[PDB]
Amino acid sequence: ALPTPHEIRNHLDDYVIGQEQAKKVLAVAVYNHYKRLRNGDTSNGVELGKSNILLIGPTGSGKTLLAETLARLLDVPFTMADATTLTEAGYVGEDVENIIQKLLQKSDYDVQKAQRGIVYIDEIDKISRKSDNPSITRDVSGEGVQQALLKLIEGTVAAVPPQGGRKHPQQEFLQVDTSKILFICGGAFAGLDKVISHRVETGSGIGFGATVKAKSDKASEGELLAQVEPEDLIKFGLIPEFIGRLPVVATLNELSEEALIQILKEPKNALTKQYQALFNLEGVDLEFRDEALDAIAKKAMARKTGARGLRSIVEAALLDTMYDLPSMEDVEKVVIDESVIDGQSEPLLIYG
Amino acid sequence: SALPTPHEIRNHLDDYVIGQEQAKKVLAVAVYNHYKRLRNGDTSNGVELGKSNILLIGPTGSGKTLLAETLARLLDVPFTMADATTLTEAGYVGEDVENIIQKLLQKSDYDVQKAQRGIVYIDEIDKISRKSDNPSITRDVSGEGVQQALLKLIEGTVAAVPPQGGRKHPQQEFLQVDTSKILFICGGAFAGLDKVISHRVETGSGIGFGATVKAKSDKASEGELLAQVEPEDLIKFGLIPEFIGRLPVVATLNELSEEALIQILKEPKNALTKQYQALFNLEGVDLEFRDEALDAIAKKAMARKTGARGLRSIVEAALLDTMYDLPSMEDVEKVVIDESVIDGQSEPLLIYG
Amino acid sequence: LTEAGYVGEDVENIIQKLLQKSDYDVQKAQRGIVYIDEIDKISRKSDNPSITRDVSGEGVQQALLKLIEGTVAAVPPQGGRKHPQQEFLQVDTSKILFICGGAFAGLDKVI
Amino acid sequence: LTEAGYVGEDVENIIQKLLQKSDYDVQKAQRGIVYIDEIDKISRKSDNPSITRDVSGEGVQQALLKLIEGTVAAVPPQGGRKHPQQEFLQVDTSKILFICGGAFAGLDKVI
Amino acid sequence: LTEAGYVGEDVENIIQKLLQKSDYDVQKAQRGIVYIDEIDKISRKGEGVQQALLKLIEGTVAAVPPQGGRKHPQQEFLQVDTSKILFICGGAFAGLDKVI
Amino acid sequence: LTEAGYVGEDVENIIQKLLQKSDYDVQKAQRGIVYIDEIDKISRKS
Amino acid sequence: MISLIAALAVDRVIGMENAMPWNLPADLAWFKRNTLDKPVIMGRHTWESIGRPLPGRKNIILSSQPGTDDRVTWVKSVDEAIAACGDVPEIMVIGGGRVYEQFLPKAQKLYLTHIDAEVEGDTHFPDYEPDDWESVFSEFHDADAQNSHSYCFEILERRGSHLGLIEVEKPLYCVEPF
Amino acid sequence: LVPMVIEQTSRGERSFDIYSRLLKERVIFLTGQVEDHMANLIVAQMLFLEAENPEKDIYLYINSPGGVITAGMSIYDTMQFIKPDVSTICMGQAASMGAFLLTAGAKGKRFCLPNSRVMIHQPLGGYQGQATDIEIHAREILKVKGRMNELMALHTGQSLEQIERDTERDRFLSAPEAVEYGLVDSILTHRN
Ligand SMILES: CN(Cc1cnc2nc(N)nc(N)c2n1)c1ccc(C(=O)N[C@@H](CCC(=O)O)C(=O)O)cc1
Ligand SMILES: Nc1ncnc2c1ncn2[C@@H]1O[C@H](COP(=O)(O)OP(=O)(O)OP(=O)(O)O)[C@@H](O)[C@H]1O
Ligand SMILES: Nc1ncnc2c1ncn2[C@@H]1O[C@H](COP(=O)(O)OP(=O)(O)OP(=O)(O)O)[C@@H](O)[C@H]1O
Ligand SMILES: [Mg+2]
Ligand SMILES: [Mg+2]
Repeated sequence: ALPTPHEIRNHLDDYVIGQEQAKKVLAVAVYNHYKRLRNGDTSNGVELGKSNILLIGPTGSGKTLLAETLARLLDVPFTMADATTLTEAGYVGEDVENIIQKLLQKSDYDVQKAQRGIVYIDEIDKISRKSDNPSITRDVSGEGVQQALLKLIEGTVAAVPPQGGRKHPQQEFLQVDTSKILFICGGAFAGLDKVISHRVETGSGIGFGATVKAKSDKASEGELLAQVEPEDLIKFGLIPEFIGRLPVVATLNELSEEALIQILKEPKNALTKQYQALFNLEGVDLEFRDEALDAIAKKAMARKTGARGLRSIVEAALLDTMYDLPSMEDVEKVVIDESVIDGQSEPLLIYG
Repeated sequence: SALPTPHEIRNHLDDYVIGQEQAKKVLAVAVYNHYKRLRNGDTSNGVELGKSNILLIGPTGSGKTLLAETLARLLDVPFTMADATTLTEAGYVGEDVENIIQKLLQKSDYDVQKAQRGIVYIDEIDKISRKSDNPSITRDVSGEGVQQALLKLIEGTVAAVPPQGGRKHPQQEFLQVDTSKILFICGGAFAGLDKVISHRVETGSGIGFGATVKAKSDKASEGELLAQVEPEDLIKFGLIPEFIGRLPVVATLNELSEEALIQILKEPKNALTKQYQALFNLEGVDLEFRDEALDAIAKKAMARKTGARGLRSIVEAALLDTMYDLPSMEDVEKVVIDESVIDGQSEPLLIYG
Repeated sequence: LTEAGYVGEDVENIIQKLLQKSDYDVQKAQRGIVYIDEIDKISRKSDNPSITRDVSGEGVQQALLKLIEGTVAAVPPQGGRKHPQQEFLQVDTSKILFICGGAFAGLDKVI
Repeated sequence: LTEAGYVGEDVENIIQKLLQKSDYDVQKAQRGIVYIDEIDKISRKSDNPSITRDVSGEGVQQALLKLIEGTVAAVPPQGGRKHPQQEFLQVDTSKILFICGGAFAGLDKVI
Repeated sequence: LTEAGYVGEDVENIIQKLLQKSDYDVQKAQRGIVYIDEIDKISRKGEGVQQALLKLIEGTVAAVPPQGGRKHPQQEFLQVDTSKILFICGGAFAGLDKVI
Repeated sequence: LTEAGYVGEDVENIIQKLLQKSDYDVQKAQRGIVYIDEIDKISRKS
Repeated sequence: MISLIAALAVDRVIGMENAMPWNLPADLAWFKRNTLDKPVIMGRHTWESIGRPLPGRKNIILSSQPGTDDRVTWVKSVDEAIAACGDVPEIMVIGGGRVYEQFLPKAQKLYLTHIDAEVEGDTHFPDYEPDDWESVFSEFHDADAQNSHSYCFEILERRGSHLGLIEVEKPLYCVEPF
Repeated sequence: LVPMVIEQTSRGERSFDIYSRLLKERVIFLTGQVEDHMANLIVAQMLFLEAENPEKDIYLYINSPGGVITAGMSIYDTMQFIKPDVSTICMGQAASMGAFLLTAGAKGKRFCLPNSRVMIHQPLGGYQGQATDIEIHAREILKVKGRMNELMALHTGQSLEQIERDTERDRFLSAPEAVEYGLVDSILTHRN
């Protein structure tokens, strides 16, 4: 039988760490989509609709990771896109219809399979117009792409170019309905926190009755992002029509030191495991002390780049080691301690 | 012919659309007036009557597209929906307005008569408004370039009929059914027009004791401003004056109210409440929506400013947690949603069974 | 380089160059190295308000985010012998090491 | 000349004019001399803070850093009898002398 | 007219109009008499527009967009030497009388 | 109306609109009149 | 969705009426490959050079005169010809100069084959500048036994490119009591 | 000399005087003797702020020792006329006009620093001339006293009789004592 949201969440926890809301939203969406496909006979007068998600989270949170993780377990055709390449129709840039073409290729030209798929339009925050104010020039890559997608999210018949997908000998426009295709958008929306603060926090001024926080008690990006409303997204530069087609708005939370520590070893393809593979394929063991992981997390948080910061800190700590060790002989293991992460000491190589 | 009257079709449009009384009348009167000329063609009348091309201007989630779709169901003439965001100037790689007529022929079943009696709903007409202030280097291949092409179709051109269905033989059956006898309905939300209209009707404010200072709540909504729209406002928005002139009747929708939103939740054939109940019953659980919750949901949706679409957001959120654990837990018969759940202070009670 | 939909170049031509060197061998090109010089000239003029699209600055940064990390680029099938008539070659950029470079004149003051 | 992606001209035109005089022979064009007049008009107007993007000034200076030194430029399709368009003639500007003349009105005071 | 990089019509455009009147010919255009006008009012505090024209008037080859009679068959953009065109630049210098 | 045989509307269309009106007779065509309107809009203050 | 597949030679000397001055088999292969299973609008002059009906294609000769054959579709106007193709996803124009000149303004793609051989043809392809034609596919071959001279292929799509703006600022001016 | 400060905005940095900078934050200063010239200046500021945002409160600081009554009745009428609530903060001293303009603030938005002093007395005047004119001027000053006494009773909550018995002679009230009469509502001691 179909898998339950709990089961799906488990598969999404092997790779992601610390995003409970996004995992539930995506799980029910997939669950609903699965039953909306199984129940194709429509044994009710109602014509069951679809809800599109809009992942709004900070950098290095797991937006793209979740999308990739989903494609591993699901069976229906899944595709990924990039809003930076898409442009309005009639320009050198890519066309929105190309998305369906890529979905058809993964569906093996089975329109029925493609007609019920899941799309992931990434970098949806880059097509946001400068502001709600009118655009003096044609925003080919901005508004243009938004206005072009409006029909695709609610549903329409797209004329994919002939001889597409798997079918090579075809000379007739194939038709695919976009009314049952779950479009999961996603962006970083850098600068939205300020817009939200201007609404959720007012009174800031000079005087005895004004408000001052000193940035210690001020709300964090995650806290502010969890209060996002359509009015804010409009100011950020998303036309109201586009927001309407994205009812569900799931917000990710800025990873914490505790979460970063778990991401270094718990995930399926955790950072630590990646490096151990390198040292191991050459013939040397690698291990990280628990105290080291804690130190790395503190440094990464200061970089303000999310989980990406970890890779930088790790590469530096083992830079010299990875430069001289390939020539070293009679070495079997390396040990990274807290001292190495701060530079006071150098990794102790166990000779043998 | 002309069996249904404007009142009749209005009663048919109310089954799917809740509200927009003036819009329904305009769409009804125009459709009936255009149909009467179609009954007899020229009606052996010397004077030439003007067309009734409609211009639907309403907020997001008001029912613009819904009206066109439901109207097509009760109509018999061919109806083809076109999106103005995919149409480009002639020659470029994007679609051309000419294929709109071709699509109509497919729906018309290649019947020249039916073809010249169809209705063409051109959605998103507000996305082609020329904005670039004297570029002088590039081409508006998605703006003014398309507005001029549309003028030709609504003001007359040839629509040569090829024998698409019948096996193409060396025979020319093209009689050129002029497109002037086609009712063009152009929709669009015209986001920003309210500001334009405000300036023209702006009373003007001062600083003294005799000035007109009004609070934000004391101002007028886009619905009220849109109702007072005039052709001059559409030109400032970026529409050719000749283009708007071809569309004499403008139907202005009004932002849905709490009452209208409450009705949309249960009255419509495929309302949200019924949609969620269907999937909840597909699993084997009954869904019950208290009337108190319905008004609460409407209050929140009114603030999202996304029209009827806001309803799906509020509902999906409230049931997120439930829909996550419900498919796994057993011994559950019914679920009841109360006002407290919507606010977020309570958890939906379950009728264990 | 310039944002998509503008007269300038695009971030996909970089793969074309890499392809030519690899002799249009997608497998070889997928495991290549790239060096983007002058990466300090596409910097965003943060002091200006976000009122215009920096097709030369921030526009190019937003386009490389998925390239430097990994995507499926669509390059024109151009070359001496190209079997796909119009089936744009798909190249994965998840194994292509990018080595940016810039002079960053003025960064010393910021620090 | 202006930065890429704008209404003005591009720095690659300079190499196109050199082909018109070289009978569209890249080999010969790669061993020619150039003279860029009015090089004092592409200088920052004491705009060290870099408030906005000087597409006509600093922007042009940032585009010549590799043309004056050497790079494989993408010459516009053609201005002669070349039939194809995508050819995008590739010329190496690493053996092309580059003279630059200006008036530098005001430099006398600075000195 | 305006400098390069701006929305304002470029100086090269004047060469286009000149060739059109020439009926797609070089000999005639080479023996043509262009007449710039309203030279005043583009002076200092303007300077940029006067810098571009400063070269055209004293000889410069310019790419003539190939459009017109048979879309100008010549594939070399019908270049034309601007060192033989008599530039009769006029204008009503309002105020010069006082300066003098 | 826009630049003749360039970006925008083609002015040549106007001389063709009256060509059929003149039954493809150059004589009658020359005797025709072209009523241009809304010229105050395209006037500069480009 | 019209196309104008041709075999343009130096200085765009199509030479369609007069028998092909090169007879390159490869050029015909490119033609065949990109024109099979789709309608092929042509001209009466071009139809007199091939003679036999092209197999697998909906031949549509645009001849003002009445139809002389019954194995190919016959049209007598440009507007009806495009309609006569139907709703096919891509149309190919193979007619001579007159045909090309009439369909080019409404053409989206161009399947050009640039032959290097120089001939004094009387008919020529229309002029097409390159800024508005964004190439997609290009192939370069070399002269061989069957192909007297070299032959290059190319495909283009009409697509527009936008340009940035001046990015002007709004200066402020302060006023004091005196 | 008034120091000049800079304010960073999206358009750029602008230099304004300290008082003008605070005006942008809806802060009006009432310092020194009250007269027609300074009264009109405050009236203009109140009207200007109302147009900018008729829903945001206005703060009026009061460090004045008193002044002309007529000058202070214009400010009072202007505060009661405009829609936004006008908050009043006593800073150091508040005499008859200052205290009358301190209790006239919006209910719930009146403040008095911990070491501030408030003094309330009856109107002062005088006239030299014929007996007939003295009577005319005497009756008018007695109407202003009754009128001002009634307005204070309305804004403080005390009975008119008490106000008459407490304003006959100078009455000094500390911040804690003002809260018990009604001239102010709360006392600001720290940010939080
Ligand atoms: C005279 N002529 C016109 C001709 C020739 N080459 C072209 N080449 C191109 N690229 N485009 C054209 N328009 C074109 N037209 C010809 C000559 C032969 C065939 C022909 O016999 N075609 C075969 C293919 C060749 C074969 O196998 O015999 C077919 O099946 O269509 C067609 C057109
Ligand atoms: N919660 C997490 N668990 C595991 N890995 C994570 C997590 N968050 C980020 N990562 C790491 O970050 C990378 C994924 O980046 P992510 O999907 O967050 O893109 P993004 O930064 O959100 O996109 P953008 O750059 O547009 O903001 C992966 O390499 C992964 O190792
Ligand atoms: N008056 C109404 N009665 C019933 N349902 C409505 C009404 N208005 C909106 N809806 C709901 O909104 C959805 C359709 O919205 P619609 O397409 O009419 O908005 P729109 O005005 O076309 O938006 P846009 O201006 O962005 O195109 C349907 O799911 C429908 O249930
Ligand atoms: Mg990402
Ligand atoms: Mg709609």
